[PDB]
Amino acid sequence: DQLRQEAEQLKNQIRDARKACADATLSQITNNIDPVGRIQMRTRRTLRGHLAKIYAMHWGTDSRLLVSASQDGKLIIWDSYTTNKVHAIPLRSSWVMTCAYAPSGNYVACGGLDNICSIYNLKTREGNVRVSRELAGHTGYLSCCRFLDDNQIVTSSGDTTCALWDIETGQQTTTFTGHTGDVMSLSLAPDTRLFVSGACDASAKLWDVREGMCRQTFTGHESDINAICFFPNGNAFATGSDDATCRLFDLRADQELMTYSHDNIICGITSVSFSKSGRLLLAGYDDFNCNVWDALKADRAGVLAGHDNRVSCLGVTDDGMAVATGSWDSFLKIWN
Amino acid sequence: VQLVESGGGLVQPGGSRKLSCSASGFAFSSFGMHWVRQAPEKGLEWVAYISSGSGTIYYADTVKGRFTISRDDPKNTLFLQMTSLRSEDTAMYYCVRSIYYYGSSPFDFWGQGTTLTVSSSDIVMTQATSSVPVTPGESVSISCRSSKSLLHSNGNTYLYWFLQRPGQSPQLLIYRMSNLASGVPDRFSGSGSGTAFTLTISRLEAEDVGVYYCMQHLEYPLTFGAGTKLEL
Amino acid sequence: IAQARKLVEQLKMEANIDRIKVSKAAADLMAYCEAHAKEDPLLTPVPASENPFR
Amino acid sequence: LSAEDKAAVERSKMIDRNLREDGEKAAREVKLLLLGAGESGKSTIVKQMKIVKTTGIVETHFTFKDLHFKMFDVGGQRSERKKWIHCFEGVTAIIFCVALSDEMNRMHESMKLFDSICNNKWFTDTSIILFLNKKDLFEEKIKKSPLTICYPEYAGSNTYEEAAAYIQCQFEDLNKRKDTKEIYTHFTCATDTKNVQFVFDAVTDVIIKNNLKDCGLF
Amino acid sequence: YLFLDIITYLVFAVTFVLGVLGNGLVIWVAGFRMTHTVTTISYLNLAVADFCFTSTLPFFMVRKAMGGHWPFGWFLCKFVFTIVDINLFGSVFLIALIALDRCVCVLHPVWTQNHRTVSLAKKVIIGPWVMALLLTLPVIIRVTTVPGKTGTVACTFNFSPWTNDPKERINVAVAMLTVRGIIRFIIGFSAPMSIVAVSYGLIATKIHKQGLIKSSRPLRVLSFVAAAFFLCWSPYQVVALIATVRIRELLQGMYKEIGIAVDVTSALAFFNSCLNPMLYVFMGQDFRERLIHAL
Ligand SMILES: CC(C)CCC[C@@H](C)[C@H]1CC[C@H]2[C@@H]3CC=C4C[C@@H](O)CC[C@]4(C)[C@H]3CC[C@]12C
Ligand SMILES: CC(C)CCC[C@@H](C)[C@H]1CC[C@H]2[C@@H]3CC=C4C[C@@H](O)CC[C@]4(C)[C@H]3CC[C@]12C
Repeated sequence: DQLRQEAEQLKNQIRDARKACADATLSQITNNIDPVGRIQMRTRRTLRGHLAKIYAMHWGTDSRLLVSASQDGKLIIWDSYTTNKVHAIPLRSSWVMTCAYAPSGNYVACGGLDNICSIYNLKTREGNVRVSRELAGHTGYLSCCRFLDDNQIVTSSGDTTCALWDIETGQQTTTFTGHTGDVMSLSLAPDTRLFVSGACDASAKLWDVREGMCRQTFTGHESDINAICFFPNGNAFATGSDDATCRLFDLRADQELMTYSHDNIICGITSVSFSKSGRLLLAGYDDFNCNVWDALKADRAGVLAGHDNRVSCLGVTDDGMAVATGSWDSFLKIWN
Repeated sequence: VQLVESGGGLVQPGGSRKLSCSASGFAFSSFGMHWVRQAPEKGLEWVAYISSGSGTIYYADTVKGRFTISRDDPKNTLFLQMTSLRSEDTAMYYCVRSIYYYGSSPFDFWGQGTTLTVSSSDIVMTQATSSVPVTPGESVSISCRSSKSLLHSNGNTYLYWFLQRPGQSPQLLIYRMSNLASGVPDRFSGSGSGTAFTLTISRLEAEDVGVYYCMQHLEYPLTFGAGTKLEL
Repeated sequence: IAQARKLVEQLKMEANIDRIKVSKAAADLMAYCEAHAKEDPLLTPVPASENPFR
Repeated sequence: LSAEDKAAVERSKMIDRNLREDGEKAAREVKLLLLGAGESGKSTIVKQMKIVKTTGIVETHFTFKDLHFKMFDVGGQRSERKKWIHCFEGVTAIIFCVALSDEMNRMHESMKLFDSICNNKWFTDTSIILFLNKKDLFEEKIKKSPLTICYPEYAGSNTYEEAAAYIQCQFEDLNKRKDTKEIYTHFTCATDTKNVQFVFDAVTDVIIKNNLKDCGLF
Repeated sequence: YLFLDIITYLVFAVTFVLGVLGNGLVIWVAGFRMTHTVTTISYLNLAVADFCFTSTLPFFMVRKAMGGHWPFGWFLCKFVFTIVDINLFGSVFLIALIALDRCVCVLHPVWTQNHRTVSLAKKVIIGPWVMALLLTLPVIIRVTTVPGKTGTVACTFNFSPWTNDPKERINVAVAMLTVRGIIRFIIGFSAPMSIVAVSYGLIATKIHKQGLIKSSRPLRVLSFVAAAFFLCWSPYQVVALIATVRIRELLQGMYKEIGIAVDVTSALAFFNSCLNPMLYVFMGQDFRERLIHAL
């Protein structure tokens, strides 16, 4: 087909332009900066109330409350200062794979292997926790869901498309298509304007929330992309693959910046998060550990090893105080 | 939400009487329950506490050993049994609910009260002013004082501002000195520190006329004290 | 069939993106990291007086 | 100390009690995961048990001889199995359905799927129950057509019993760890008591083996 | 006869050291660095009992050393004897309970799926301890120190402290000590031995009837456990019964052979508390890898 050859020529032109726009890599610029050595963190608290594997976790906006999702059909809200249980919500479908906490603190969303995203309201006048909405319309499993303004929620599924829903009416306001494989994770921008998503076909796409069209795409990996997160500046992001490699992509340069890998590590990443200053990059691995990389030099700076199974979820507070990790051993851990 | 109670009336000295408080419209089995009485022409005073799950019960030093509180979850009814009534126990009673977790708001709904006529170390808090003459459209302030400091090591004080407009039950205005309760106009505000507290109102209408009470929740027993009165 | 035109249009709309040099991105990232260094409670540990955990 | 936090601690303790009770109530049910090929009698097997929204996973709940069975049918997913298959790491048993009525080389792709699911890195120590269900018309198929089309190396008679045994051993030879797993085989039909009793016996056997492995004696 | 002294001293020393280290490792592993299940609860309780008993050993070691003198105080006399007796009874009953647990968990797989919760485990585990305390009450009551009218003191039973007349003293002493002896060969030996034997025989019969053998490991482990328990606790009970037969003569002091046999068999019996953790907890592979990973 002539269109296939035209597409190949256009891709070659894009690659040539990307190469031409390049310069000396980030290593040359950051060679002379001071490093940070032995970033040692010790477990402060230990939240033990779950009875099965733990698949998701999200920090509250006040940096004190958090929510965790288990496979026994439980969504638990923890107070991170006294290790107390504020709420324990039982779920209709035990096969969950994600959770989110509203930026105002009123709603919590959970989804999973039943093609439905449930939304629960916390502050009612009867004292209990009621289910507020049940968004349905996806064909594959829900992989990750995030809140925007307590009325709009963006979800990602395992059917190559990710949707944007208006909660009050209950229907897909917008749909985003363009991946070939499953979509595994997404992270909203700090200003909630754009958002990136990683797919199970070794590509990451940047979408504009309004007007609903794919803006950019990046391809540097060799296997599935299993986690993704925005740099706090909002002008870069970090992708964690399934072949023991992390990468830092730039929106404006539209190509790769640096890669984080080691010969000793051969497992697959499961979560990625940053620090308030954008200097430390955490990474939850599959070999029971949790590495802490110096994002400006690629040299490893610390190890968090306290878990008896693979670490599945990882998060950092808004003010930058603590770090929460959660694994398949049914224990969360707060590090500081 | 409804917390309607019954059982009062005319009794004799040395008798006994049972009060019942039927709750409908909320998850009754997750709320701690208080009783609060009020004598004619006087202020509010705490009576009794039963927690959620009946694992903790508190009484007042003036009625300990004479009153007994209990709850029934499947029937959703709060019972209070009274023995050896004396002439001092003539008053009108309120059934109150409260739920404690992080960021909650206790004392958020009071009942309607029932009358009871019988024929014939603790923290003390003072509202020196008894009445204030006001006209609508202006701004007013009310002050409350306590013997010891209410600030705790956690960092949150325990002060509650209630309003009682005439002919009705009290209503929660402010909890923990700075948090506005749900369904409350933004005009009301609270501030203060240590042992001095101030509740301010920016504008006054015909709905903001009544008595104002301050309470502390730092330790049991709970002490209200007399209340400032506003009128036009 | 009909996917080729969509793919070609998407690639064409991606073609006209204006880009900056990599050194600019590196300098911007370094500047951002330097600017907010002090307010990071994980790079430089804070004394146990202000630490909410123990 | 604590002033108003004691009520919060009481709330937390009651919550912990409720979670422990719910967990110990929910950890008494035998988990079975159902797998098969296209129209391979999965619906018939599901219906034969004693016994819109949520299109993905269909959970069936039944009870036989004081044992509470819970079966997950996940055939209506249509996505990569390698991304969500580890959720079922703790299932007690795996039921597999195969239609013996072989027409376009369905046996080869069924064998491929069985090889992929039997040797997975997650499903070690998990026994596999196997049903060969479409046996009513298998004799008609073999008398009207020979089995050498599916297996050119086949060098046996065209009788029902020998062909059935050959297919059964062909499927059972895909196992790699003959010492860890234990494949059970069954030829099911319009009969019901046989199916439920076979599932019950296999579940009892694997339960006994798991108890022995737990108590150190294994 | 001189050889027996070295034998008993060496047995006491090795039992002390090996038992205390083994039980410490078992309590540390099964108490904190492992989640709690029914088997872990049972192993934890057995480890606690054996640890206390094997820790209370050096007082025996020094009481035999002096010659019969009891240099320590009356309070230590009472406390040590109470602790030792209650811990021995608890250990024996816990072994019997573990054997019964395994037998039920293998013979009835349907029942243990529905009614084998940690709540039931914690509800039933207080039986052995209560029984041990109720059976060791006489040691709390009537055991005391007494001068021997020569310059030595004995931590022993004073059944008749009111009088000092030899006739009724001997009568009540032999009566109470014979009823004690009869409780020990009916409660501390016969029931746990019979339960262990019956349970493991039923397990072996079921295994060889249904055919679950991928190896000989279950039979080897069962044989090891049963044989170790029997060889540890048989001779002491036999010689104690023999002594109780001729106890009235023994108080007059002519059966010195029984006097030394009782203590040597007592040391051989006390060796079981040393043997228990290796046979019960570390025989499982998972615990071995857990301990290796922990240290
Ligand atoms: C030496 C003799 C006299 C006294 C022995 C006391 C010690 C060794 C015994 C007595 C009570 C035992 C504790 C009883 C209860 C538990 C709670 C459990 O979750 C961990 C083990 C633990 C903590 C035990 C540890 C060992 C223990 C503390
Ligand atoms: C030493 C003699 C005199 C008394 C022995 C008392 C102690 C050692 C015994 C009696 C009650 C036992 C406890 C009973 C219940 C449980 C709860 C379980 O989750 C952990 C083990 C644990 C905590 C046991 C530990 C050991 C224990 C505390």
